[PDB]
Amino acid sequence: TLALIESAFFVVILSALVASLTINVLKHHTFWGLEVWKWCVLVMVIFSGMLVTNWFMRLIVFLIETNFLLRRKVLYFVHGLK
Repeated sequence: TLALIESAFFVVILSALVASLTINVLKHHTFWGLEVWKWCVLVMVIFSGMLVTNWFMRLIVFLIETNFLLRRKVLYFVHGLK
C-alpha cells in the first residue's frame, strides 16, 4: 500500500527525469538559481536511491543465500545490520 505508492512516485520521478533529459524544452525553465530539470533529477535521485538501496539489500541477501559460505555468525550479523 504505502510502499507501492512510494514505488509509483519514484517511477514517475524517473520517467519525468528521463523526459527532461530527452526534451530540452523543460531545461529552459530554472528556479532557485538552478535549472528545474536539475531539481527534478535530484528528487528522482533521492527516491530511486531509496528504491535501489532496498533492491540492493534484497539482492545481497539473495546472493549470500546462494553463496557457499554458511557461517551462522555471518548470517546473524547480516540479518542484524541489513
